Amino acid sequence: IQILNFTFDKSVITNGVPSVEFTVTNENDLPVVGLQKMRFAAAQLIPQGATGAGNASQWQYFGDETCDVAATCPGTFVDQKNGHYSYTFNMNLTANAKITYNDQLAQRVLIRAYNTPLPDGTQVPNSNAFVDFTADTGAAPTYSRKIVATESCNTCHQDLANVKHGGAYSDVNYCATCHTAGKVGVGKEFNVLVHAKHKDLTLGSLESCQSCHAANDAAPDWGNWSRIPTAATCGSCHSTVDFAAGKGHSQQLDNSNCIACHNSDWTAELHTGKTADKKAVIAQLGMQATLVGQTDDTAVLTVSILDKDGNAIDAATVQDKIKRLETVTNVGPNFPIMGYNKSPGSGAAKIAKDLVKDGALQAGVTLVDGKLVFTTPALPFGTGDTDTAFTFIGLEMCSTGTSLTACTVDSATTSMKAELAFGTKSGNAPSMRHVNSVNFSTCQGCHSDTFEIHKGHHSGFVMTEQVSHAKDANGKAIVGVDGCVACHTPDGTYASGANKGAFEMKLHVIHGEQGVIKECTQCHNDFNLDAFKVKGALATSAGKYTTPITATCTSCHAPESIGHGLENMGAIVNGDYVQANQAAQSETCFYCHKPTPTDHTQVKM
Ligand code: HEC
Ligand code: HEC
Ligand code: HEC
Ligand code: HEC
Ligand code: HEC
Ligand code: HEC
Ligand code: HEC
Ligand code: HEC
Ligand code: HEC
Ligand code: HEC
Ligand SMILES: [Ca+2]
Ligand SMILES: [Ca+2]
Repeated sequence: IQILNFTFDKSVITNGVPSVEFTVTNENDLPVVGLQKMRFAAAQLIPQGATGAGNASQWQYFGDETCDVAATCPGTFVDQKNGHYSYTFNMNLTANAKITYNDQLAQRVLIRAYNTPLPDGTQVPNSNAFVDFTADTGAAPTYSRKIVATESCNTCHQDLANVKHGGAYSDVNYCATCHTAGKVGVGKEFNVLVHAKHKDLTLGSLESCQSCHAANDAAPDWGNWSRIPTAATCGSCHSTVDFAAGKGHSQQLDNSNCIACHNSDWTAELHTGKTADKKAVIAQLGMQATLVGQTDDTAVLTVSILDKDGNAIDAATVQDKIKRLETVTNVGPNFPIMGYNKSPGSGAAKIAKDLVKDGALQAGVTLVDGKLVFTTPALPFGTGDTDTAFTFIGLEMCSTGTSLTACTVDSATTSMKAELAFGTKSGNAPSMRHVNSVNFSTCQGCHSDTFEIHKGHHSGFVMTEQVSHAKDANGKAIVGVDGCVACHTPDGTYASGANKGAFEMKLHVIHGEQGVIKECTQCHNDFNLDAFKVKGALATSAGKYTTPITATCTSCHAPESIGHGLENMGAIVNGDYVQANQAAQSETCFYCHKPTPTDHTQVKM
């Protein structure tokens, strides 16, 4: 009813005719009786090297038959009324026009169970199953082609049904069997197509082979990614090489020699080297910062560089290697009151100060006890949350390989661990933004753990435990994105609302247009709806403001699409600063809306 579990009991080829017997149960192992529509496919696997030295294993797709109990069925389908079924193909494999059936080769039968309901009305989910067997005894074959696991693709896609063919196939093994030479066109074989669909994408985790190639119990042949080099497969990314013509490479007329030069150790290390280089550079320094508010409302910022063990070092040791040490200071971690530009409320803009640029100290920056010190302009310190000033800090070093090097004109650079510091004018404990609803760990599956956020026009920010100030239910440090509000203020970024700069909207906007984002749980462990109590209005266009719940939901929902309207609910859409802020705690949305990350559309009627 929710899950279909297929357990195969007998799978053989009898004089060229494939036959399969299997049992179907649901999630709680209850027999499923009365299945109505299923498609059966047959294939066989050419072993590694069989078509030529160095050639990969290769599926041969005999074809498929669709069985509808209420209509046509080419084969013989038997419902034994206890959860056990049998299907005997109409096909004889010896009669295949393109493939030479060989009863010594490993065989495979695949099943797609359609979502046709049982006769009593019970709903059936679309399902995939497959079995691998030797033709005569039906036992497990001695060779296979299980390289990638559906779980790896699901890290980004959640369900492979989303990517092609109207949701028919959710098991990657089903894709890899059909996507083979002789069935799809040249270039559509799976060892070529998936490379070509990702090699030109910016998403961070795709820069590593391990995003699809890792150890998995469902993928015994997973090591083939470095051990089976082939002209077609390696050339799927190296598309400008012509091995037959010897262009961009010595001439290779076949695959017989690739592995003699391209041993798996070398292939693995050279494709994992840049990521491993970046990790070795990032591990080399840390940062500890302090922020102390003064009587004249200025704030003293002290930044100490640490070594790999966490011990402070004299910042002059590494100064000539610092490309940019970037700091941003704001007030009010739970709702910043300094805009990116001057706020309509405080009249104050965030303090953006580089401490070091191209190895040179900047104005007002001094070395004291090997630490970096800078005094900010006067800040709009106030009561409550506005007693706390906070600074988000990025550090970009010049690097080569696994080492920090002095900065030159064309030097490569690496973003280091970002730092987040808090301070007060009163001297009481600082306030801090909530982090209990967005955990940066959920970002790393798509973006990797070396996400250099805003590398390019900024120093770059790598989010680690270095910015953590809370622990989760299991005592593990929470890495939050709360530092980002230093620039993503309620008043926007540089366009003062025209780009919906506020962090409450910014990630919804940029991800609302991405197909791989489909559920709130891809970033949310929870919703902190209480945080709206401490929010004012957000700038949703240049100089115009919107009550905070409405501003958040309208990141993705056009305001006019909300049928019940917003005037009756206490909200203001692109109004005056004071007007919108006056109505900020008048929104009635949560009297009816009870969103959870799993289903945020829940309403109390
Ligand atoms: C994150 C690092 C990903 C992993 C792991 C896998 N895929 Fe992917 N895929 C990803 C992105 C960002 C895109 C761009 C298209 C989009 O807007 O989503 C894709 C694209 C594809 C496609 C192209 C057709 C499509 O539906 O987009 C295919 C056929 C595809 N992906 C399949 C696929 C398979 C089989 C994977 C496991 C081997 C897999 N993807 C992993 C992101 C990521
Ligand atoms: C046979 C029953 C198939 C299975 C199972 C899967 N695919 Fe498929 N796909 C198939 C064909 C015949 C074609 C047309 C290509 C041709 O030879 O003319 C496709 C097409 C695609 C494409 C687009 C190809 C391109 O644009 O270059 C993609 C990206 C694709 N298929 C991906 C894909 C995935 C992710 C599958 C598992 C969910 C999958 N295919 C299964 C045949 C069959
Ligand atoms: C997979 C479903 C993702 C999750 C989980 C997260 N992000 Fe994402 N993000 C994803 C895609 C496909 C894109 C488009 C850009 C691309 O590389 O294709 C983005 C975009 C961003 C950006 C834009 C700037 C950039 O570097 O591209 C940022 C800053 C960003 N995402 C941050 C981010 C955060 C903080 C996440 C956890 C809360 C997160 N992403 C998760 C895919 C996915
Ligand atoms: C997901 C987007 C992938 C990324 C990232 C990388 N590879 Fe891949 N690879 C992927 C698929 C879906 C397949 C085909 C699996 C099948 O059953 O057909 C492959 C295959 C290979 C192979 C061939 C293995 C063989 O024929 O036995 C090799 C040698 C290979 N991949 C190498 C490789 C490298 C070096 C990568 C990083 C640079 C890499 N892959 C990334 C999917 C994905
Ligand atoms: C010894 C004579 C080799 C044989 C046989 C094969 N390869 Fe090769 N290859 C070899 C070297 C010394 C290099 C350069 C390595 C470097 O770090 O500079 C290469 C290069 C490649 C590449 C990358 C090409 C590029 O990036 O422009 C690929 C994709 C490649 N080789 C694949 C490959 C294949 C498929 C082979 C069998 C047909 C093969 N190599 C054989 C050395 C040798
Ligand atoms: C000031 C130095 C900033 C810091 C700190 C952060 N961001 Fe930023 N970001 C900044 C500007 C001026 C802009 C362009 C205008 C706009 O608001 O869109 C951005 C943009 C983004 C985006 C949108 C995609 C893009 O154009 O890059 C995203 C998704 C984004 N920023 C995310 C983000 C995160 C997660 C941050 C904390 C690690 C962060 N930004 C900090 C300026 C600044
Ligand atoms: C990652 C790309 C996200 C996706 C997917 C969704 N949300 Fe989100 N949300 C994200 C960030 C970075 C923030 C800001 C955190 C902060 O400190 O300000 C938010 C915030 C919200 C809120 C505010 C309440 C809170 O917990 O802070 C709400 C109510 C919210 N987001 C709703 C929401 C819904 C309904 C989503 C699915 C459609 C959803 N978010 C996805 C990042 C991401
Ligand atoms: C992008 C990350 C979104 C945010 C932020 C919010 N919603 Fe959403 N919503 C989103 C999608 C992609 C969908 C499904 C497609 C559709 O547009 O219907 C929804 C759906 C809803 C629904 C149910 C559909 C309906 O017609 O009522 C509701 C009731 C809903 N959304 C409400 C809602 C609220 C109250 C939000 C702020 C807390 C909110 N959404 C944010 C995308 C996104
Ligand atoms: C009870 C009277 C509600 C109040 C108060 C608010 N919302 Fe609502 N909303 C309610 C229901 C039962 C539905 C679903 C019916 C529909 O026509 O969609 C909605 C719908 C939304 C949506 C999605 C609209 C769509 O996608 O078609 C959004 C984005 C939304 N509601 C937001 C929202 C806001 C911002 C509110 C406070 C200003 C608010 N709702 C109050 C019920 C009720
Ligand atoms: C897609 C991703 C692929 C796949 C399928 C192959 N390679 Fe590799 N390769 C790829 C990239 C993006 C780079 C640049 C370095 C990196 O960022 O990882 C390389 C580099 C190489 C090199 C380095 C030397 C050179 O480029 O001349 C070699 C020798 C190389 N690639 C060979 C190679 C082999 C043998 C492959 C099949 C096992 C192969 N590549 C596949 C991206 C990709
Ligand atoms: Ca810290
Ligand atoms: Ca803006």
